[PDB]
Order: sequence, then C-alpha cells, then structure tokens
Amino acid sequence: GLFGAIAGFIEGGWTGMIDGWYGYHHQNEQGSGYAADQKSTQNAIDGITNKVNSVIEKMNTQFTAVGKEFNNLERRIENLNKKVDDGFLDIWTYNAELLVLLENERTLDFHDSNVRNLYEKVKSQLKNNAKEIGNGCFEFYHKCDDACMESVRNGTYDYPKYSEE
Amino acid sequence: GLFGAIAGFIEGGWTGMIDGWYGYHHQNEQGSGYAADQKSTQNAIDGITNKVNSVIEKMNTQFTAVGKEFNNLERRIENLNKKVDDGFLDIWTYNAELLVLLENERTLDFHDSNVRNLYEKVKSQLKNNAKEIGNGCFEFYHKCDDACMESVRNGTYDYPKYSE
Amino acid sequence: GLFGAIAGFIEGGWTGMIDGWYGYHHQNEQGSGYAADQKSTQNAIDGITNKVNSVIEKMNTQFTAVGKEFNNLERRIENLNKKVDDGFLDIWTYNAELLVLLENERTLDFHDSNVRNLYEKVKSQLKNNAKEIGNGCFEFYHKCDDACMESVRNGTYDYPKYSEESKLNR
Amino acid sequence: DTICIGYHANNSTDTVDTVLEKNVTVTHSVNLLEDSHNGKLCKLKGIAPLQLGKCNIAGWLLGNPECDLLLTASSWSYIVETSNSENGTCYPGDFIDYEELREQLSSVSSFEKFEIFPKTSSWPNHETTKGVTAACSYAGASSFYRNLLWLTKKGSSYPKLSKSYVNNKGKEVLVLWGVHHPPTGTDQQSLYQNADAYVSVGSSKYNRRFTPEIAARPKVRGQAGRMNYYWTLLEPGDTITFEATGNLIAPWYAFALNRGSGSGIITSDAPVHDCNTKCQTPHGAINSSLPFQNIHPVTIGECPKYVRSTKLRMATGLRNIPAR
Amino acid sequence: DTICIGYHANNSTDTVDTVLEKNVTVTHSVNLLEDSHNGKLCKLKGIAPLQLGKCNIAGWLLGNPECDLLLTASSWSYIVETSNSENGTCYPGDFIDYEELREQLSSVSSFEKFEIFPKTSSWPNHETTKGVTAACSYAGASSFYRNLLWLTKKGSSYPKLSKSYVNNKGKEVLVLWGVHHPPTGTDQQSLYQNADAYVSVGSSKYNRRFTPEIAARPKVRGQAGRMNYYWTLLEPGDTITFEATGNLIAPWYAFALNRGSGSGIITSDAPVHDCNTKCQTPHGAINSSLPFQNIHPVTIGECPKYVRSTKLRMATGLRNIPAR
Amino acid sequence: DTICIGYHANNSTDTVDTVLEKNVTVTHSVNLLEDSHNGKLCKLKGIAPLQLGKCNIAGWLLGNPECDLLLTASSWSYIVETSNSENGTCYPGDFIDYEELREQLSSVSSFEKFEIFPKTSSWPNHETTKGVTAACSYAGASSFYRNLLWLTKKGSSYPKLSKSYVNNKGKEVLVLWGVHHPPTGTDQQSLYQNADAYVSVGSSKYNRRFTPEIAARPKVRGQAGRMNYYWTLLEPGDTITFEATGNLIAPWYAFALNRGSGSGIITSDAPVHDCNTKCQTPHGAINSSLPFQNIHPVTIGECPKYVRSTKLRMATGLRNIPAR
Ligand SMILES: *[C@@H]1O[C@H](CO)[C@@H](O[C@@H]2O[C@H](CO)[C@@H](O)[C@H](O)[C@H]2NC(C)=O)[C@H](O)[C@H]1NC(C)=O
Ligand SMILES: *[C@@H]1O[C@H](CO)[C@@H](O[C@@H]2O[C@H](CO)[C@@H](O)[C@H](O)[C@H]2NC(C)=O)[C@H](O)[C@H]1NC(C)=O
Ligand SMILES: *[C@@H]1O[C@H](CO)[C@@H](O[C@@H]2O[C@H](CO)[C@@H](O)[C@H](O)[C@H]2NC(C)=O)[C@H](O)[C@H]1NC(C)=O
Repeated sequence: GLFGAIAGFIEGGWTGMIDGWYGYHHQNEQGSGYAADQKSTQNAIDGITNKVNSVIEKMNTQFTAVGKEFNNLERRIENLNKKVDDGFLDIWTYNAELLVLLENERTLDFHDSNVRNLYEKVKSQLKNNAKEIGNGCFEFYHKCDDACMESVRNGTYDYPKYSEE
Repeated sequence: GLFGAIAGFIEGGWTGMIDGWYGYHHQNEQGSGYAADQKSTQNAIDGITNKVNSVIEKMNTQFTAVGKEFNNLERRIENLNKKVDDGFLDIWTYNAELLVLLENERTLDFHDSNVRNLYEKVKSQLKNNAKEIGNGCFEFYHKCDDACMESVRNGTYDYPKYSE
Repeated sequence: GLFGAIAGFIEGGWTGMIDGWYGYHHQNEQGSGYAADQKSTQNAIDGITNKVNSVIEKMNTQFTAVGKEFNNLERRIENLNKKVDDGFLDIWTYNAELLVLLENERTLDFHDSNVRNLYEKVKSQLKNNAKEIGNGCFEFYHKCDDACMESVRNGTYDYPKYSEESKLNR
Repeated sequence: DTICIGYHANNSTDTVDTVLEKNVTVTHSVNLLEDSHNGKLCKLKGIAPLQLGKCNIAGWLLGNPECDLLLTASSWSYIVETSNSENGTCYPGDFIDYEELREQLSSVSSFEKFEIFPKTSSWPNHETTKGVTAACSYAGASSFYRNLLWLTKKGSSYPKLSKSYVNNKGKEVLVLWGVHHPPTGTDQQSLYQNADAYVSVGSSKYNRRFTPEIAARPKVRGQAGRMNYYWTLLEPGDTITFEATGNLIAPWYAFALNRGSGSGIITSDAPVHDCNTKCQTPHGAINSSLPFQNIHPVTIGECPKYVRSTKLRMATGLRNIPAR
Repeated sequence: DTICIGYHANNSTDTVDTVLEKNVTVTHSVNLLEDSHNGKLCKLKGIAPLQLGKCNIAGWLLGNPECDLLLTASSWSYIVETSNSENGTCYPGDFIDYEELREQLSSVSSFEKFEIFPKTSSWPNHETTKGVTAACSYAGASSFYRNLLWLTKKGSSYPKLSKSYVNNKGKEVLVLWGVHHPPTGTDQQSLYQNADAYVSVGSSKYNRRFTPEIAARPKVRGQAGRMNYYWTLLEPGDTITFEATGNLIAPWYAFALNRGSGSGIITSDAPVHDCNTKCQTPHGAINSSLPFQNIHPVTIGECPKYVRSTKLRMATGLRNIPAR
Repeated sequence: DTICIGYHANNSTDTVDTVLEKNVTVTHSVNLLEDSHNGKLCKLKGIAPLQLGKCNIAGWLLGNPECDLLLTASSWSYIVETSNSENGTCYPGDFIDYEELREQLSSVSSFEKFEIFPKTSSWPNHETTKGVTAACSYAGASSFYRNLLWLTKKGSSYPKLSKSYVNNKGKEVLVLWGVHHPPTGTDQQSLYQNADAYVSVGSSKYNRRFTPEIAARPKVRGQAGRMNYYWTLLEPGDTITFEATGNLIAPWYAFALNRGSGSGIITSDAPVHDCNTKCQTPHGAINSSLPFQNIHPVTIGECPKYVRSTKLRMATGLRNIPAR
C-alpha cells in the first residue's frame, strides 16, 4: 500500500465484518464481535460513488454513427475518412483504459489512506490508556466495557486513567 | 483529506494568519499571535505556480480557425469535415475538464501532505520537551519564550529539558 | 517529498549502497557495512517495470503513414487533410508529454512512500528496545550483533527476548 | 481487553488492473464495458427498419424487377443492406453521384411515392411500351425498372417531347431519370429515329444537356450499350422540365421526402425481429447504460462509446485479502 | 506555554470540483475559462475588416449592382458576411468552384483591382452596350455586373473574337468570366448571330472549351436563360487567351492578389467598431491570456483553444475552513 | 550499536521533469524518445526502394525520355521522389486524376510491364511514326513517350480505328492513354485528316468520350497544343475498347500490378545505401524499439509514434542526493 495500512501493518482483512468497509473487532469480558464505522465508511461510499459518476459524465454517449461509401476515384477521401475514424478510435480507447488504470490506483490508495487515518484517530484518542500491539491492535490498560467501547468508535472517549506501568 | 491533517486531526483553519498558507499559533507568557512558515509556504507556492504554468504550456493556443463551405453534391465531404471538428472538440473538452478535476485532487492532497509534514517536523524536534494534546497542539513542559519559539519555527531547537 | 521520507527526515542518499534502492546501514561491534532490502526493492522494481510496460502498451506503434497530394482545386480537401494531421499530432504530443509528467510525479512519490513504510516497519518491530535518533536511525538499547541485525532486516525480530533494554533504558 | 482497526473482505474474485500491478483482486468493482448484444435487428421508436435484401439502394430507388417487395415501403427507422445486396442497376451504366444520393437517404425517415409522369397519359406521341430488355428480365420475360419508363419512337417518328412537373408536395421531390447510350448508329435509329438526338433537363438549380455517346463496348449482362442514371432533389414549388428527341429514360414514379435525423444505412446479416431498442448495431441491439461497448463502431440511436478494449472494470472497493 | 500548527483560511467562496467531491470551497484558484467577449467586430493589426453587407463573395467579386459600396475595398484584415448577404449572382446560373474560390480569398490580405479589358477599346467589332438585364436592375433600370462585360453582335454580325492578357503585375491575377446559355435558338441568333458558337479560354495551366446549352427552363428572377460563372488565378508572367463566336461574358475588371495568412471569412451580425484586438470571433473580440474560451469555435488571430466547458476553475490554495 | 535506514545514490546526472518541479536529478531513468536516424534510405524486407531521380511518377509511368533508367524497374519496397523530380509530363496538359493514381501506386509493390498494343502490328491503317515532338526531345532530336504511341493520319486518311484488349494476366492491368488537343483547325487536319473527331474508351466499369478542344493558348515548352493523360485499372478478365476518329494517344505499354500493403511514396534527398531496416523516414532509417520519435511524421514500416517533443524521459529510480 501507498499508506502501508492495508496489506501492510494490518496484514489482512476481516471476512467477518459484513456491514461496512472499515471497522473494529473489540474483545471484551462480555464478548467479542465486529462493528463497522458509519462515519468513515459512508464518506468513502459517497466519495467513490462520486468518482464513478464523474467518469461517466465525462464520457459522453455515442449517437447515430454510420459509415460512408466512396467510388473508385475517391480513394484519397475514403482513406482520409478511414484515417479519422481509426484516429478517434485510437484516442478514445486510450483515454478509456488509461483512465481506469489511473483511478484504480487512486481508489486502492484511497481506502489505504482511510484505514490509516482511522487507526490514528483512535491512537490519539487513547494515548496512555492502551498500548499498540502490532496488527492495528490496541490492548487496554483500564479495562473497557461494551458501553465504553461504543464511546471510542464514536469519537467520544473520556480518558479517565491510572495505567499499570 | 488523504493525509488526515487538514479537516482531519486539525479540524479547522485560522482566518487569523494572513501572511502565508501554513503556520503556527504559539501562546506564550509574553502574548499570543500568528506566524506563517516561510520555508514551506514558499516551496508550496513555487510548486503550485509551476503546476499551473505546466498545464498552460501543454494547452497550445488556437490560431485562425474558420469554416468551409460545401455545395449540395458535397454532403459527404461536409459531414466528414463536421465529424472532424466535433471530434477534436469532444476530445479537447474532455481533456481540459478531466485534467483540472485530477490536478485539483492532486493539489488539495498536496497541501494536506504539507501540513502533515510540518507538524511531524516539529514533533521530531521537541519529543519529550512537550506533549501532543489533540488539534495539532503541542503543550510545552519546559516553558518556551518568544526567543525560544522562533528557534522552533526555524528548524533549530536545542532540547534542554526536564520535568515532567 | 509527498511522504516526507526522501529529502525529508532522511536528508541524504547513500552512494555506498549499490545493491538496491532501499536498505539499512548498521554499525556493530563487529563492524559497519551496507545491506539492501530484497523484499521491498524487488516489489518496487516489479511495480516500476510494470508501470513502464503499461505505458508502452497504451501507445501503440505507427505503421505506414504517407502524405496525399492535391491539385489546385482541392484546396479545401488539402486543408481538411492538413487539419487532421496537425490535429492528431497536437493530441498525441500532448498525451505523451502530459503522461510522463504525471507518472514521474507518481513514481518519485512512490519511492518516498516505500522508504517511509520500511522505516515504520522497523520502528514497529523494535519499539522500546531502541530509540529514534533522527535521520532514520535507530540506536539500540540491548546490543545487537550481526546475527540479530539480519533478524530485523528479515522482519523477524524477537522483542520479548529483550528486557536487557529495560535495563539500559535508564 | 483489546480493540482492533481492520477492513472488509469477501469471496469476490473480481480482478482489476493498475499501472503498477495487474490482476489485483478487489472487494467491489463496476463493469464499464458493454459486450453483450441481441444478435437481432430491432425497431427504433416503434418503427421497423427497411430490409433491402438482395437489393441495394439503387435497386430499390430505380425499381429493379427483383426488388418488388420494396414497392410498398413507406417509412423506416433505418436502412439495412445485406451481404447479398447485389441487385441494383440491371442495365449497364453509371449511377451519377450514387454515393451522394445514399448520403441523402441517410437523413430520410419516410417518403410518399407518387406517379410523377403517368405512363398512360404523359406520352401521346411516343411508344410507352416496347421499352424492355433481357438484362432486366422478370418472370422469364424481358422487363424493366418499375419507376422508370423507356420511351421509344412511335412508328419511325420521335417528335421533340417537352414535359414539366411543378412540385406541390410542400416537400422535396426526388426525381430519377436515365439517358440511354446505344452501341451503334443503327440501334440509335431503330430505337429513337433521330441520329442527332439530345436530352435536356432544367429546374431552378439543375441545368444540364445530354448527348448520345454511341460506341461499341464490352457486353455486360448481354449489353454493349450503356445507360446513365441521374437524380435531383426538386425543391417545394420548383418546376422541372424534360426535353428530348430521343435516348430519354423518363421518370415514371418519384418520391416525396420526409427528412429526419438519427436514421442511417447499415450492412448486416442479422435477422429482423419484433422487438424495440434505443441502440442498434450491425451485430444486434443493446439494452445498456454503460459508457462503453466493444461490439461495433457503427451505431444507430443512443449508444455507449465504442472502444477496442476487451476489459474495462473499474475498482470501487478495496484490495481483497481474506487470508483465511 | 503552547504551540500549534495550522493552515490558512479566508472569506473566499470560490468552489472547485474534484473527482471524489464537488463544490469544494478553496482559499485560492485561477480561472482558466474565458467567457467574456466584446460584442464588437474589431480591427486586426490596425486594419479594418471588410463588411459585405447584403452581399456575398460572389456579388462582391462579380460586381453585382447592389454591392457598389465594395468597389472601393482594397485591403482587409478579414471578410465578414451577414445573415442578409443574399446579393450574389443576380443572373441565374452556376458559379463553378465557388466554394473553392472562397477558400482562396481566405488567404488574401488585399488586392489591386484593374481594367484587364477596357470596355471602350477592347471590342471594336462587337456590341459593348445593350448587355443589361432586368435580373440585374439598378436604380429601377436594367443593368449588369460592374466587373463583367456582356458582349453581343454588332448589327447582325458577330465576328470571331480573340483577346489575350499578359500578367505583368508580379502577382496572381484573379480573372473572372462567364458563358451565357440562352433558352431558345431564336434568342441565340438575336444575341450572338451565329447559331453554332463557342467560347474557348486558355492559359499555361487552364484550357477548356465551352458550348451553348440551349434549352427551356423554369424562369428564375424572370430568366429562362442561364449564366455560368468561371474563374482562374493567372500566374506572374502567364498569358490568358479568350476566343469566342458568342455567348461570352468577357472579363472587364480583374484583381491582382496579395497573399497573407491569418485571414479568413466569418458570418456575423455584430457591429464593426473602431477598436483593436489580437483575437476575433463571430460574437465579438477577446482580450485575454487564458488558455480556454467557450465563446465560439470560429476564430481569427491568436485565440484561446475553444472548449464546450461551462466552468474550468483549477485550485491553487487549500480547502477553505473558517469554522467560525 | 545502531542501525540506519536510507536509500540509493550515484553519480548519475540524468534529469527529469514533473508537474511541480523541473530538472530533477534521478538515479535511474529510461528515454522514451528516439531522435537518432540513419541519414540514409535503406531496403525494407531486403528489397530496395525505387529511385525516380529527376523524374516523378508521371514521367516514370508515361515513359518520359529523361526517365529511361526506370524502364528496368519491376519491384520496390517504397517509391522515392527528390527535389529535382521535374521530368514528368513533357507535352503540356492535364493528368486527369493524377493524385488518385499516386494513391493507387502506394499499395503496389511490383508490376510486370508489357506491350498491350504492339506498335508495329496494331495499326495497319494509321501512321505509327512521325508521332514525335521537340517538347519530348531526346538525344538532341525530337522524340516521344516510350509507353505511349501518337497515331496520325496515313497519307491524308484517318479511318475510324477500333482496338480491344482482354486482361488475361490474372491481375489488374494499369492502362494509360492520351488525347491531343491542337491549337488550330489547320493542325487538326494536318494531324488527323478529320475535322470532327472523337475518342471513345470503355471497359466493363469505364465509359467516357473525349472530344478535341481546338483553341489558341500560350505556348508551354513551345506548344500551343495540349495533351490530357488518362488511366484505368482493368480488372482480371475484363476487356477495354478504343475507338477513335482522331486525337488518340494510344496505349503502347501497360502494367500488370501486384498489390502489397506497407508501401508508399516519400520525398527525400537522402542517399540510398545497401542496408536494411524495419523503419524508414525521409531523413533516414531508425533502428529502435522506443515508443516515440521526433524525427519525421512520414514513416514506412513499423515505426515509433511520431511526436513533436524534444525530450521524453521518464523516471524509474529515486531522487539523486549524494550530498558529499
Ligand atoms: C440480380 O442479382 C443477381 C446476383 O448478382 C444476378 O444473378 C447473377 O447474374 C449474373 C450475371 O448474369 C450471373 O452470372 C449469375 O449466374 C447470377 N447468379 C445467380 C445466383 O443467379 C441477377 O441476374 C440479377 N437480376 C437482376 C434483374 O438484376
Ligand atoms: C438583392 O437581394 C435581395 C434579397 O434577396 C433580392 O430581393 C428579392 O428578389 C426576389 C426576386 O424577385 C424577390 O422574390 C424577393 O421577394 C426579394 N426579397 C427581398 C427581401 O426583397 C434582390 O432581388 C437582389 N437583387 C439583385 C440585383 O441581386
Ligand atoms: C526535364 O526536366 C528539366 C529540368 O526541369 C527540364 O529542363 C528545363 O526546361 C525548361 C523548358 O525548356 C527550361 O526553361 C529550363 O531552363 C530547364 N531547366 C533545366 C535545369 O535544364 C527539361 O526540359 C525536361 N526535359 C524533358 C524531356 O522532360
């Protein structure tokens, strides 16, 4: 990844999380489970849905486009006309493919960036009250319950602390 | 944002600062104020200025371009000529619009990156001598005066510290 | 740099490392030396190679392209023909240049990203057992020999195997 | 107690391509390239295309004896020639500006066929019969075009003929006629009677005089003589005048034209069926809202931009990594 | 003691678009799309355009009576026809290669008109008067083209005429002329006096022999007869020779041409004014250095590339968030 | 004990350009723009080009006396005209559809010249000698085209001629002829003994009558007379017939054509050399696999896309910062 999150410091994705693109695991004394982040997943969908629509608008459709006949003394005109059709075909085929190739790179890097920005929104929310294991995982110091979890995946932590060295 | 700085971990901008693009606040015992970074706003301006000029050079202007007449038995040649004009017009219109959309994306993310890079240049200059609050704010541990502030927004801190 | 790594927090490049694009330099009690990272240098080469080949494929060659003659009463047809040639030359010249400009940006920002990602892959392997100096350098707290060095540029550090760090940490 | 940040993954096997890497499995993607047609030629706006069959434009417009099915034709969504459209000009000769006339039928949605010079009242002083040929035979017998009339001498006499038509149809009238060119001065006499004949045609914008080009030529369909076909679009209210002392193939039927963009001529061997579409190609119809299609360049209606691409799948989701 | 890192903001309400998000308020941005014109047709390099008015190229060059204001014209920056430029060829007939002649005028910056064949000394044996028509009436009375001379028989005699001109102007000489086609053989005699006449014209690269196409046609502007207009660029040092036994509309005035790129012909109803510009369109002039403009495809001078876009604003500053 | 992370560097001075910054020194880069040629015109597929020299296509095909070296030409990879190819039509006149003929020759790889109407056996009743002119002089004496034959009257007698040829070559035959247009009726008789002459020519797809356009014209290469040159492609098994009562420049030698794409005509003053290449340009050959070249638009073979760019270098390595 260009931001090293996806296929990076978070080696894999969760087939278990099926309600969003990005989310949390959270293992508690009350149970496990998965939870997708509305905030960030919606923004992506709106962004991607917008990217696709922008591409389509730009590629105007094609109206009645038929060919022309030329007699045996109009070879220069027949070839000219043929040079134009193949000329425009070359260009549009180029633009079409080239555009997808580029945007696909931008889209995958987009998701990468999103996962990264999420991880670090959590990290700067917890600070001391937890430690970074590895695979994008935080281990709690102050024991957080199901009610407390939903305060983190909400952008509203509270930081009542003590630690445990 | 792509780099999560602008409209990210720094929720808003400062209508205050008007002498640059990026900068510092700094609240001291001697007062407050704003100060923009010459180093980074200059590079950004040299860059954006250059991106614009590059785009313009590529789009070669348009000299004398008039239309042709065709009699009633030249309808095929007339339509060919028409297919060429509308053809090139479709392509240039598409390029022009498509290029802007793309470079605008590149441009906003360019700024985002610049804010991010500046914040972490400071963070790697202070380390223990300050803590990260939230909105890209550093709280000092060792009390820094106006003379000391200008050493940070200078790239020349000194790191003499304590407690903490 | 878009990622602040190259020409950023790592100010300079190493003319001494000649076997790869990115790598390490450790300084040991057994000695110094340079070493390129296969894993990340190969993935860059494969990607860049791919980028170039993708570019060439899109720009298909040019077969027999000759000009046409016209008599003094086909000046409209001659100018239409001339308009189409100059017309397509303008576009293809544009694309060819514009494409390289963009991809050159993307490419340099690509390397920048790679250096950054490597640095942070090491930082996340070591954590406490070393302290960040500055120019992408890690100072050890637990004394790492040639054997241990290779374990880091291998992605297989053994962190818990170290609390001698905790000792030197103060 | 712990909490982890991760991303989505699924069983999707859709792959896309980027500039740095190919065949990258993703979670979600849209297909931009339409590659599925109908294999059928369908109606457009509820109106059926015109099948020319073994006849081409010239065969249809002149009235080749082999194209009698097209006599009824009045309106069409688009015109269809096949691989077997060979029946056009049955008597050997040139069809002046044929390619241009075709270009004109492209923007014609329908017409009203009418008898411009009624065969049985227009030529009191000339032989309206006898104007048949083995080249244009129909039902084993020598015949001729349905829309043209071969005027010959009436018992060793071919008086100067003059005949005009004023356009009252408030539309354009397509008038076709022919000029005959015999092999020898003898045939010229047997047919016309005047050795030094001419054909003159005049309208408000059309003025041209034709003289018999008698010569021996290689036999085509048994014919050593030639016959040149002409046409003109008579503007509303304009008059067209025919003068001749021989060699004139006079108009019999003409056409009142109704213009209308979006129409055209296509070459296809795909069958016609009772369906309706907004997009038609030689290979078949297309019901799609994708921006692209690799089926065919030639299009009639509202269609996706044609491209040579084999694949245009654009990524929407993220890199798919189940790592089970 | 604290220190914060942040970015700029202001009251700017400029919105740009990106591929991911539309209407994004930014702090700075340049407009690339020029959409403001002058509403006026202006000079170019200090030289004024040529207004044709109710006349078109044909009328101007031929000398149509309604186009007498243009007789003075000698130099122009560009040529301007309007919606009412209908006075061109007052006597019905074809202007052979008219669209081609126009294409030639497109690269002409000026010329020097002159009497190639002086009307009162070039034709001693023919009727130089009487060559007028109701189709070309002027001041209520019958007249004719100012640059052409309709020759006729001098009292029941039309002796073969020969008349050449050598190009000593050191430039191209545009020579125009015509060949008259009467309706009946009667008028042919009344006009020319030889029933079997001809018109031959020959230079170093031009050789053609015209013959009267006597026929009856619908009256156009009260004329059943026709007149076909011809032309040719005579090269420096080359001779042009006219021979005729009738039907010749001989050249009276000619044009010594001056080439110059950057010129052309436009169609505009906008008024001409005493201003200067480096860019001209049919809608008006443009004073801008922007790369693009959506005013008009047709352009004269140094102009921005025309584009259909409504808005082409590229961002230079950052996303604007005052968050008051 | 410590460990640092860094990146590559070297003495490389290659600079590239990006959108934000110019002249960026990098470690590695590839050049996409080919700007080096050969200075020489080379073979293609082992076959050498055809040097017209001081002759052009016209001179070569008609058999202009100055073009005798080309009489041996049978096969070529591509045709080369020079800056001095001024020897074509030596008797003044139009070469009808000459640019189209050149278009045809572009897809012709070789042909077999042959004597369609043998001089000393085809015309028992017309003068086969005397058909010479100073305009087509050769070796200080008056001569004529090699592939053409100027028939005249045989002792005050020009009987109507008729001569046909059947295409048995299993290819298309290129047939060329001419029609002569004298300056005066006196010459017409001296040449043809037949004041009212015509030339008729027809195959299965060709039919056209030519008539003497007697007239007085400026002398071109000492000739007030003119000669028009015509051509036709005779399909395999098709016949062509010639009838004339005068003025016919009869075909003497024709050409059986061999088709082959990938050929063409170029204009170049670069020398031919015994080398090979897969890409040829007017400036020289190109041995490269680069995607682009700024050498020339005109190309023959498999070549890199032409572009105006002066530099096209794309970065592969990273920024180069030795910082010694
Ligand atoms: C209609 O077209 C068909 C196909 O070209 C003609 O049939 C051929 O005619 C040629 C020339 O006489 C013959 O050599 C072939 O043997 C015929 N082929 C077939 C399949 O019949 C037919 O003559 C045309 N009829 C008319 C009236 O134009
Ligand atoms: C100059 O142009 C005007 C405008 O076309 C001509 O006026 C027309 O003349 C025709 C022929 O009689 C009339 O039927 C139209 O009604 C006229 N239109 C108008 C608007 O007046 C005029 O005849 C032309 N004169 C010359 C000498 O060319
Ligand atoms: C072949 O081409 C040469 C070169 O153009 C001709 O020589 C010119 O002939 C003209 C007309 O007689 C002279 O005015 C020029 O001065 C000649 N130029 C040169 C360089 O000699 C030559 O006449 C042509 N010969 C044939 C047989 O076509």
